[PDB]
Amino acid sequence: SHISPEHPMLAAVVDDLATHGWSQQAHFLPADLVRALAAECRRRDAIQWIDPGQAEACDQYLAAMDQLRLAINQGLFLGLEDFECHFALYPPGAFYRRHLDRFRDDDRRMVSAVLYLNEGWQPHDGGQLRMFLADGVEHDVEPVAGCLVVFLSGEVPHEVLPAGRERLSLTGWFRRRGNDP
Ligand SMILES: O=C(O)CNC(=O)C(=O)O
Ligand SMILES: [Mn+2]
Repeated sequence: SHISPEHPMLAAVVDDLATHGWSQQAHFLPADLVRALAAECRRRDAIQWIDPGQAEACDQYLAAMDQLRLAINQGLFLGLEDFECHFALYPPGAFYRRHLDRFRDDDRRMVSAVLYLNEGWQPHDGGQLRMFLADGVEHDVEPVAGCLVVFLSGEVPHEVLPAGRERLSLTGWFRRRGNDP
């Protein structure tokens, strides 16, 4: 597909990355597309990297993230060559311990981006992404449908607290070429 879904202005995501190292955007994509992505997530659960030509919903997600790639390059000069992503479905009780996405070891992943897909999430459900920001500040993100979180991979440690219900997301990374051919 060649359709490009509606999304809020990317300039704000880029300014946030520059100023704070991270950005969060509610309703990043229209609700019908987010639901279609939730559906594809469940379909795949029943690593499958996502590429154009696999499903309509995914094609539209990639088109938007490609726009975000070009916007990031423009504003922050990162030389990002591509975006890789895949679905993730955490069973109730699953958690992800504190970690950094990019090690100090040349890792090509420069910027992380997670799109959440869960309708009707409540705080009793847990499952927040917890981000460890500068100055010892912590920030929880509830994995609410349509919510996009973007951050610098080498900079923001983060974890996922266990949820009481299936937790759906689309997780990815913008990458540089890197020094190894
Ligand atoms: O799903 C989330 O919110 C967090 N995901 C990750 O930290 C990851 O896949 O590396
Ligand atoms: Mn991570």
